[PDB]
Amino acid sequence: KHSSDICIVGAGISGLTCASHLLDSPACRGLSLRIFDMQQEAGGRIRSKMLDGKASIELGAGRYSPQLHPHFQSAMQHYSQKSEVYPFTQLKFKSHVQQKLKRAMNELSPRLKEHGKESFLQFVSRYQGHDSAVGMIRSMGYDALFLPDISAEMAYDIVGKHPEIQSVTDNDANQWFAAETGFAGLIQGIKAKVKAAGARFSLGYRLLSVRTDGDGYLLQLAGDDGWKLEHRTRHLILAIPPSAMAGLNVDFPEAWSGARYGSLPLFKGFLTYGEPWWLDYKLDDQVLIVDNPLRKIYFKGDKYLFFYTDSEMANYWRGCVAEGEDGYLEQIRTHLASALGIVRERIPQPLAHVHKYWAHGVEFCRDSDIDHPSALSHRDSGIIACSDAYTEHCGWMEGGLLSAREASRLLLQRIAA
Amino acid sequence: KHSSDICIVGAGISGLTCASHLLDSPACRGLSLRIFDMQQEAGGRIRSKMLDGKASIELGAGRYSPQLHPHFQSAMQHYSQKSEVYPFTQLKFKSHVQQKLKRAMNELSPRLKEHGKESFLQFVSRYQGHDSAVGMIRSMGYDALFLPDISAEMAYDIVGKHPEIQSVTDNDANQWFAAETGFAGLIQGIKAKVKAAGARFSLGYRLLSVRTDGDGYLLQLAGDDGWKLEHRTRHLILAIPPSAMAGLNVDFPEAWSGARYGSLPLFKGFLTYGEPWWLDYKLDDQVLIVDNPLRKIYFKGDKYLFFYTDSEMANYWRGCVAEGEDGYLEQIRTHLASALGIVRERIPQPLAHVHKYWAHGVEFCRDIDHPSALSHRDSGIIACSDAYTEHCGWMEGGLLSAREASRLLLQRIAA
Ligand SMILES: Cc1cc2nc3c(=O)[nH]c(=O)nc-3n(C[C@H](O)[C@H](O)[C@H](O)COP(=O)(O)OP(=O)(O)OC[C@H]3O[C@@H](n4cnc5c(N)ncnc54)[C@H](O)[C@@H]3O)c2cc1C
Ligand SMILES: Cc1cc2nc3c(=O)[nH]c(=O)nc-3n(C[C@H](O)[C@H](O)[C@H](O)COP(=O)(O)OP(=O)(O)OC[C@H]3O[C@@H](n4cnc5c(N)ncnc54)[C@H](O)[C@@H]3O)c2cc1C
Ligand SMILES: N[C@@H](Cc1c[nH]c2cc(F)ccc12)C(=O)O
Ligand SMILES: N[C@@H](Cc1c[nH]c2cc(F)ccc12)C(=O)O
Ligand SMILES: [Mg+2]
Ligand SMILES: [Mg+2]
Repeated sequence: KHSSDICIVGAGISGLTCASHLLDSPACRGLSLRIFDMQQEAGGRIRSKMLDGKASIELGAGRYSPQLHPHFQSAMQHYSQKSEVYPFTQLKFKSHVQQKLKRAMNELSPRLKEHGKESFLQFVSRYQGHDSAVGMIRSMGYDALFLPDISAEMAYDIVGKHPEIQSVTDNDANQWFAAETGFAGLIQGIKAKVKAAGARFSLGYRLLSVRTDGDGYLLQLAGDDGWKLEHRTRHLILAIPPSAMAGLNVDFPEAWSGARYGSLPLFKGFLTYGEPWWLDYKLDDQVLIVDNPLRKIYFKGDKYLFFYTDSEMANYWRGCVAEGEDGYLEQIRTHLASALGIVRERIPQPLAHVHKYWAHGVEFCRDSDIDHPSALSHRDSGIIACSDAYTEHCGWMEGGLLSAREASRLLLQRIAA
Repeated sequence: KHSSDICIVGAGISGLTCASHLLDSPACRGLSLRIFDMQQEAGGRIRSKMLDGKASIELGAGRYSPQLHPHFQSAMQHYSQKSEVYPFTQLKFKSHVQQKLKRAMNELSPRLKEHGKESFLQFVSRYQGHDSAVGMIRSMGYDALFLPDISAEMAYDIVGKHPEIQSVTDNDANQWFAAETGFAGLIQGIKAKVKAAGARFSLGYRLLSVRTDGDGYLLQLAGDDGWKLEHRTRHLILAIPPSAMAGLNVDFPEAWSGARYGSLPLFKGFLTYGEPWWLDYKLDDQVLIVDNPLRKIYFKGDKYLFFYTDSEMANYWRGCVAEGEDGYLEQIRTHLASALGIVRERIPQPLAHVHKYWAHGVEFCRDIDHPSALSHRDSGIIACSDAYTEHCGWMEGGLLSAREASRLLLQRIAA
């Protein structure tokens, strides 16, 4: 009827890579593959848009590194997606604290054996006081570094893996790339190749409950026009992040692993101008990291600028945008002036602008060394979970590519046995 | 967030017209007004696309009559919206059964005084065979007429108010019009007036709960990107349909009125082609009502064709799409061939195609001592909808209900 052998819920890069693997193995010749996604287009947190029509921007995932993301780089190669160089790898304008930051971290490196499981701010508060730790951490631009569930070990890692601040650790030799046409180009390639292998896509449907009926599973979905729908399937991968797994009858996270999980919100806003005015200030391809709310300001060539924030500072912008769009634009203009040491009259007004708020932008495992495998399995019901958070690269596309490969392994095992 | 004096939840023609009647008023001078809608664009069940860059199509409301719907044509003239003759007012290619229509319907009409509360299929199967009543009703193309909820008296009014079949009950006097640019032109016109007069819009936000708090109310809303949000207002209109009303925590329909409410699903599917092939059949600006699942088939000049079903048939099609767009387009093209009396291989395949399904397309009145807008027994929230009027299911109903709810809300402002 309305049934399938294998069903993947989730059409981000995790899901579509689980689809890509299964299709090639001849363990799946003549088997039926259905992919469901709650949105109307695949990608998940990869989301490329044409702004004004003149340029290509990344509302979600933006950059990758061949050092840290070789499986992603191989993917971009395999689908003939052309990469470009990502300029935002040094701060031209290192302030006094950003100066001190570099040395100030090679030196507490030892004490991470002793107290490295403290919070990152608890940790640094011992070098100088609370008030110097904050100035140091603020100066790095990523507010998540102030959370309590961010260990001081997790923190030395995060800054080593971000292009704008990597120079502060011994990860300063990592190259970074973005997509020419945008990562959605990769997503389309995988989609198209999975489609021609005969997987069937039902985009715009959202899973609500799962129950076992004997040899298989029985899914309750609700389309986005209200249409309820049910689907009998023999094998199921839930290619969706932990935050999404919480909202079902699958007893998550208890039936799946020992871990608890968390997430942070992220906010990006982009602005386009008539004239590229930041060229006078020699600013194309530069990143300021500031103490004001924009926190990280980027000038892409002569094309546009954008900023990028997280945690409390992402909620703050999602609040401001809710209070109407003209006060949001006027706060941006104010803070662009502070970062450039000028007065707001010399900042034009924009033509166009877009913004994106991700409630659960990065999801991450809260327990280090609890022995976390790439994909999870429901101990009772035998469902496979698959997400970047279940990996060493929580919060990276690479973590999706690796959870998917494991997740497609444990599936095939369930078939051939 | 912050607050507002007046809050309207809903940006269809009801809510947008409420906003209009209020900002027109001198009693609202100075007062702040906030509008919320869960969709990103205003309109509700008015949606106009412009598909294949060559024509404006209507995925919801598509026609009005100056005779049946006077306020709507006033609103059309009021906002300087051009109209055009709606072509589909008769059947050029009737079958055998749909001339027995006018002569059996206008002959079974004296019997309506004795069996008025009876459902329509019970009725017309008393004065003809059952399989002869199933052939006669289904010849009219609206599958809502096979339902116990809809009575034999409430059925003669649907037949005379719809332009494809109104000939069947002496009402060809009525004329039918569509918008030249589609009805979103109206919706944009009102919207610009209400924005120019200082109301602040918040689209993409969806109301989940209300709670009173003295002189005013506190509303829980959720953005479509997850962003939860809290808003306090002093006066509040819920300009949403009753299906939406039941989805909240506000004792509906109990604390509001002694009426029940149902709904019917609707489905429309549009198809555009490289060459306008149906001309070779003299089918342009024509409509065929057919037995097969397409039910009502429309040919817009030489630009596109579409088909329009309701009730179960609407659910037939929604299910078909759900099992893949390929099963659906080949289904359409099979039934298209059976309707024209030709082979499948002569129906070309379409370039572009769009469709919409309305889980609650029409919301109607279960009853008749009925006011045009509801008030809460206790809290004073006002509900506004086409479903509370003599015109259950027309844009006209939303205009009438809007007027009513403005006046109740102004009475609650003054005095
Ligand atoms: C602002 C931002 C910037 C980023 N920058 C980078 C970067 O530069 N480099 C990098 O490597 N990573 C980056 N990431 C992270 C990267 O985007 C993700 O890790 C990767 O896209 C996740 O792949 P995924 O398939 O596991 O998750 P997702 O993309 O979240 O896929 C989830 C999919 O499942 C669907 N879905 C969910 N739930 C349900 C349900 N209950 N029923 C049905 N369907 C459902 C969703 O619609 C979604 O399509 C960034 C993320 C954000 C938010
Ligand atoms: C297929 C179809 C064809 C039609 N053809 C015609 C025709 O030819 N002539 C005619 O007169 N009428 C026609 N109609 C009916 C016409 O569209 C409606 O009568 C009218 O548009 C409804 O107006 P409304 O403003 O009361 O509500 P709606 O148009 O339903 O708007 C309700 C609004 O409330 C919003 N909403 C709901 N719930 C919530 C919540 N919890 N939080 C926030 N926001 C919310 C919705 O987004 C929506 O914008 C047709 C309808 C359909 C479905
Ligand atoms: N890597 C993403 C964001 C990100 C990934 N992991 C984390 C962890 C964190 F604490 C903040 C942001 C992030 C980016 O910047 O493009
Ligand atoms: N007949 C209208 C809408 C409508 C109003 N009431 C009803 C009842 C019904 F059974 C079908 C449609 C309708 C149309 O052209 O779409
Ligand atoms: Mg996925
Ligand atoms: Mg409305």
